[PDB]
Amino acid sequence: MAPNIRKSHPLLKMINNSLIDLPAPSNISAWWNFGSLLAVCLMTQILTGLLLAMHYTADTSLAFSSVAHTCRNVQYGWLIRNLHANGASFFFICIFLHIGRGLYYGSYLYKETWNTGVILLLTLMATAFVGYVLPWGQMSFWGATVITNLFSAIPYIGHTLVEWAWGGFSVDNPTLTRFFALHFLLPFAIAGITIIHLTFLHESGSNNPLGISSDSDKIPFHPYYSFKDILGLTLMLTPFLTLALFSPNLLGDPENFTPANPLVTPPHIKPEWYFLFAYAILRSIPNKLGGVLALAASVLILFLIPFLHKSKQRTMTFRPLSQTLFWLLVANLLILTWIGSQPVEHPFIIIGQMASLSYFTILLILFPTIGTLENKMLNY
Amino acid sequence: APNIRKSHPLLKMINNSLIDLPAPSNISAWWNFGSLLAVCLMTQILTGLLLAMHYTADTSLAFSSVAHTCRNVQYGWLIRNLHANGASFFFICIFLHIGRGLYYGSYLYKETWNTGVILLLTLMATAFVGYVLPWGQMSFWGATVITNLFSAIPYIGHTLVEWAWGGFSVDNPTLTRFFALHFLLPFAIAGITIIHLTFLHESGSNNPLGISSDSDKIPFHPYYSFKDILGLTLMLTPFLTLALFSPNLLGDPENFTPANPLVTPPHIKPEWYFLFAYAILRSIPNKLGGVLALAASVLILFLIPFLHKSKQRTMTFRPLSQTLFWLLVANLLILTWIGSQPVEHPFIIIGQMASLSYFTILLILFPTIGTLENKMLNY
Amino acid sequence: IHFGNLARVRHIITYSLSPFEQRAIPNIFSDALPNVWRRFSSQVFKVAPPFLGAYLLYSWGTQEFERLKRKNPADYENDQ
Amino acid sequence: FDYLHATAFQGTALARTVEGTTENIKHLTRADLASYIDTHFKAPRMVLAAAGGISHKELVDAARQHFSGVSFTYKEDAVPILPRCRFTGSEIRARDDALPVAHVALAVEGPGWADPDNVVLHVANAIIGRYDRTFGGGKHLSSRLAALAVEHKLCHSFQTFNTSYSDTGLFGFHFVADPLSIDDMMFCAQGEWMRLCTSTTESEVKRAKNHLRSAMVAQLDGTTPVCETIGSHLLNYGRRISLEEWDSRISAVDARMVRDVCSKYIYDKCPALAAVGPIEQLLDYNRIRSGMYWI
Amino acid sequence: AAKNVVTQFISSLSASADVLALSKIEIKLSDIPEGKNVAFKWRGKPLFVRHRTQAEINQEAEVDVSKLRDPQHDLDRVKKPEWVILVGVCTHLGCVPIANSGDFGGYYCPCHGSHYDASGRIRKGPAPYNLEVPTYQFVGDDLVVVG
Amino acid sequence: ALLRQAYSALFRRTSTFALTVVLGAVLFERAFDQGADAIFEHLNEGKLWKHIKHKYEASEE
Ligand code: HEM
Ligand code: HEM
Ligand code: HEM
Ligand code: HEM
Ligand SMILES: CO/N=C(/C(=O)OC)c1ccccc1COc1cc(C)c(I)cc1C
Ligand SMILES: CO/N=C(/C(=O)OC)c1ccccc1COc1cc(C)c(I)cc1C
Ligand code: FES
Ligand SMILES: [Zn+2]
Ligand SMILES: [Zn+2]
Repeated sequence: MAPNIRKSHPLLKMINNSLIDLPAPSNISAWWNFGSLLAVCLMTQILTGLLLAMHYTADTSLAFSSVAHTCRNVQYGWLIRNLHANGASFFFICIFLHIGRGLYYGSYLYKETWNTGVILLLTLMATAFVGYVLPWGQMSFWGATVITNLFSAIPYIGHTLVEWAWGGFSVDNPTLTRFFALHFLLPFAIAGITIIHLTFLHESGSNNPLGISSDSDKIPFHPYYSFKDILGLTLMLTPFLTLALFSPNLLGDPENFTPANPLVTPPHIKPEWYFLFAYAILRSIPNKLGGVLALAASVLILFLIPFLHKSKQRTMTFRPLSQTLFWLLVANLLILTWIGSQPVEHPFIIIGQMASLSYFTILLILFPTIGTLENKMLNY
Repeated sequence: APNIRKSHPLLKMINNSLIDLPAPSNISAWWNFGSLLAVCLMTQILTGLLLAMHYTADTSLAFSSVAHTCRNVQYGWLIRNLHANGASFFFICIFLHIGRGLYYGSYLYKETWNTGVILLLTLMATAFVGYVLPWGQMSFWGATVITNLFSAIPYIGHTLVEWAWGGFSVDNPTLTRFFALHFLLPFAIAGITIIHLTFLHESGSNNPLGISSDSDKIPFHPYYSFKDILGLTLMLTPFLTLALFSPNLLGDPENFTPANPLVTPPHIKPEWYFLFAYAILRSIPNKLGGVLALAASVLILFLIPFLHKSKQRTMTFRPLSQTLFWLLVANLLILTWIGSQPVEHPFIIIGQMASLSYFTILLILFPTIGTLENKMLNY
Repeated sequence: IHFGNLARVRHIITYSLSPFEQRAIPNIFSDALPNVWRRFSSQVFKVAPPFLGAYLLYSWGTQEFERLKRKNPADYENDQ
Repeated sequence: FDYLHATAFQGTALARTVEGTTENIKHLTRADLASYIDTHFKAPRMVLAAAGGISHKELVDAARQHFSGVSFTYKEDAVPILPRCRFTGSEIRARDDALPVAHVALAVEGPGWADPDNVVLHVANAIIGRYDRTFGGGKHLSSRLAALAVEHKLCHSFQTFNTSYSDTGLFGFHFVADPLSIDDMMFCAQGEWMRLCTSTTESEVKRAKNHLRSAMVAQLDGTTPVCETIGSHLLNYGRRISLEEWDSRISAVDARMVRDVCSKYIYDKCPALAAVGPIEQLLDYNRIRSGMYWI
Repeated sequence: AAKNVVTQFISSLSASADVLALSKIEIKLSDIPEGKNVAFKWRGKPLFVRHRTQAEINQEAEVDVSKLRDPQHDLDRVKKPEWVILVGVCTHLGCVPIANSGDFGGYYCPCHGSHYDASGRIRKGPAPYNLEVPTYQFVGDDLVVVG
Repeated sequence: ALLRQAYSALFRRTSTFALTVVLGAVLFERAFDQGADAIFEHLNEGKLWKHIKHKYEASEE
């Protein structure tokens, strides 16, 4: 059939035509590295994830102590743990850059590849959410309760959905255990979809910073991007290790060093940075149901993005106006994040509602509008 | 593309693999085990989770949780049975599947075969861990007996073992890591099963006659999709029939006694599907040798392909091989039986013989009767 | 096959040299930096603004919060 | 080949067409034309060669009769030594998808007329040989690259060449092929090249030698082809090498010897590449480069 | 880095700080009286260490028994003279022998009858091998470490 | 001419190359740790038990 042995092998033909002979634009930038990073990231979490799971005991009377034992008794246990908890962040960082990139270069015009993306994100989000409960610390516990309790805002069909989800009447063992199972599962489901994600991609190839046919000049993934990719890896892995090796808990709140106690509530209940922006939007709307919706849509909105593209051009590279609107948006998230790490007192609250209000407004009205208006200035 | 299942990078995979898939028109019931095996997995995994959601991996709660799962969780007991029996149903199907491929030289599909073998290895390992989970007497001791074989490997033996246990004996450190392992492996199986089906679709199904099917192939649907579902029901029935009327018919009772490292059960014997192997292990008096025999007892499979001499593929037209094949099958039955028995005469001698014949067949008879067979055709 | 069907391209010549024959990170000063600046320059007035415009709100927001904690001596001018 | 040279040497005399620029042809003058002959066509830098039914004597005389103009100074006696040309591992790709087929030339710096190894290098080229769609041996041919070129329809033609210049040379191969087999082909070619430096057998050489022998003998089939050789041999090598000499120089080569010489000029070396036509599949020097080691 | 990270994760599965703690147990050879026996607890299973007077190197060291069903010679792996240490587990089904009475003055596993002499060997009973013998060393006189 | 000599005996054949990395790495480890450990300790003079050990190891009771 064929000469060499990586095009006629029903296996190497998949380790090749997807990572070595793969046609890649010659001009994609660093914002394209997040792809592989995101992958590598997964490859790692799962691994450290198991390694931990091999020492964990899912039980409201041993969860905390096990995790603790894991750190104090297991060889490099502590190390393995850090890496995992921090791997979580690293994961999100890479995802957010990944996503931003796609938005700033209309990669979302790759509809499928995009929607699979969104799902992947959703799964990742859920995944962490459960993984957080496992150590069963104050925050673990309460974060569970606060969130899961939202579901009870749905009419009729919800007041039940909750007691079903808990396996009881409140977040308790029945929950812990099922969450652990779920946390073991979802990562795999992520890996799965990720495969589908990369497939819909290989159906069109990578979009490039300029937004114009790359066919005129494409390079082989290897060594061009395989090399670039690894450098990209190191340029990140560094701070990831740097923080995780010199400032372990810089990110993680302390109340989670206090064994969960359903009787007493922590002063402030606030998630990990990567959920802050959302938390802030949830808390902006006073009405469990509304806030829930806002939260949902705050992330679900992504699916719409494609249908909200009006520019005759793809990437914002040549569209100054859009660009700043884009950065206004980014900063708009920073704020929401910050607003989320703060209580519910003036000014915060008002600033809160605004930020969220502007968040949607941008992705719903500005972006598509400034896009049209943009088009006419090109005289199209 | 005109329609929408050949131009969709997804439906093009739900189609060209289950609907437009070119299938021989003459494959028999021994081809249904493929899908069954699959469906089987789809189920175990599902029931597997459902249980995992109520299990507690701890040498002080494992037994009591499984019990609770049965006594407290809604349909918990049901869900449990199905899983434990699903295990068997799984193996039966695999064994038929395997035999089939032997009796029709499907193993000439080298890759598809080796992947198969691996899949089995994984399944085997998978169960082994799942067994310890309920942490009953048999759970415990089965662990100990087996894991303890590794210590026969000079040098790395002791080392590899205490590493595997996470301690000096099968204890919590183990239980927990086994659970993790049992949660993982099934997925790894599903994984490989994909690759398995791929190397297959690279050549298409082998047919009972062992001759080009190209002359007459039919669309998997509805022909084999229908056949397949029937096949499913004709099996699912006994599977449910036993698991709904005779739950523990298969399972030994010593596993209804919370594990106790201090006292050893009268007889330590695995589930039927490991029996044949157990029997070969104990036939050889020398932990190391018996280990090897066990290993090769299953590893041997990989050789099968390189041990085909007939100018024909399937045994359909080779009477001699056929009986040798059936002598082999029965030869397994025996080994199984011999395994459910202690180490006293006559058993022991019968044991060593059966094992001795098991290898001898796959190693010398089969390849020889094959050659000799060829010359009788005058080839 | 993903290398060939792409597009119809004509009359283009390209010359390049083996890595070994040329320099690793050539003209760091005469070319590199000047562009590193150029790039930086061009974007600053797009990116920076809103980020900066946030630091403010963060500052005012925060700063003002504290202020609302300190007590107002005017509440206590006739509590004799 | 021209493009090949133009990059292989780039910025050196050798990187120039023998036909010259389009401008030059347009403006050269009675002057310069004179000057060339003037400065270039000079006695020491010439060889009167002849072969047929002629006695050296008679000939030699006629020459003494018309090859007059005796040199005064010493400069007119001095053979001008040429400033050497820098080889550069690189490539030049002239794309035109409207071109029916595509041509590809890959090469490495050569040793120069003098160096003996040029012989070995040839013995090598004899092993990879040449092919066009009309060879009849087809799938049974002996050149591995050939055979494959058929088993898979790799190309249209290909050839191994060992151009030798005074102080340098270009060693490589050139194939023509359809826009979609370029790669496989190249791959296989670079491959064979490698095999040369790694697992060349005594069978391959024995055959290559017997081929080369016939090929040398062949260059001397007639009078014209003999004077050419002589005109050359002297001018380039200094003396004149006889089939008896050559042959022995060839009988001396063995597998071991080849693997060493090819290794010397081929293994892990940056090569020159000339792609012309609908070459969208050749791509990446980097890859092409790596194909210069391990096989 | 690779090598390290891998070592790090691999040693991760080996025994942990705690399980390595209950790993070994030591016994003071300068607090045990003659004849009387005292049992401890090791790796779960009890451990026997008795200090025999002198009626055990002359009475149960001369034992004349032909066909022995287990290679137990008192010069293979048995140091200590008036001292004898052995696994407190009957090699049959795992039961635990005793130390008070007995037929051969030794031990006695009331589970199946297997009589164990005062030397750590099977006598009048089924039990295949002899009471498992552990490893140890000698660098501290009034001290012995098993593990 | 180390670069030359290197490219010849070492980085030439993909075999001696690899073989170098192996051995090379061996040396690297063996001596990178020393340096690192040494550096680390120095920056913590007398704070580690490696230092204050002499105060109870064979000098008390
Ligand atoms: C589950 C994690 C994910 C993984 C591991 C992943 C991985 C990748 C990879 C390997 C690429 C190709 C290289 C590149 O990054 O450009 C890619 C591309 C892409 N991904 Fe993801 N992705 C993930 C999540 C997402 C998410 C959440 C989105 C956003 C909803 C998304 C949108 C895209 C898009 C639009 C591209 C096109 C890239 C381009 O413009 O060329 N991906 N992804
Ligand atoms: C999708 C990738 C993964 C993500 C995003 C993730 C995230 C997390 C998070 C958010 C925590 C809380 C950590 C903390 O205490 O600070 C956690 C803990 C944990 N995860 Fe994961 N995890 C991932 C994969 C896995 C996998 C695949 C397993 C094993 C199947 C696993 C097992 C555990 C265990 C045992 C804990 C609880 C003990 C601990 O907190 O260290 N994780 N995970
Ligand atoms: C992990 C479980 C496995 C699954 C779910 C699976 C599934 C399948 C399926 C769906 C087929 C196609 C239809 C048919 O049964 O003929 C197939 C074919 C095949 N499998 Fe498996 N298989 C598994 C394990 C194995 C094992 C352990 C072997 C033996 C080492 C094996 C050997 C083969 C062979 C040789 C074929 C070719 C069938 C033919 O002759 O047409 N499979 N398998
Ligand atoms: C490869 C498919 C599977 C096989 C062959 C299998 C087999 C078994 C076996 C051999 C047992 C012992 C049953 C008994 O007590 O008689 C078992 C138990 C169990 N399995 Fe699986 N299992 C599979 C998949 C799973 C999966 C995917 C999970 C979840 C990730 C799981 C979770 C459990 C749990 C919770 C137990 C322990 C409690 C119990 O025995 O009911 N199993 N499994
Ligand atoms: C179990 O609680 N886990 C939490 C966490 O941050 O895990 C990483 C947590 C802790 C304190 C408060 C709220 C949470 C979860 O909050 C979430 C969780 C998800 C999924 C989303 I979308 C959006 C928000 C706001
Ligand atoms: C944990 O022990 N599990 C056992 C079992 O039968 O699980 C289903 C079990 C129970 C009692 C005795 C021996 C075993 C394991 O036996 C095995 C297990 C495997 C893998 C193989 I190859 C071969 C044998 C003989
Ligand atoms: S366990 Fe002691 S005699 Fe049986
Ligand atoms: Zn706090
Ligand atoms: Zn029993």
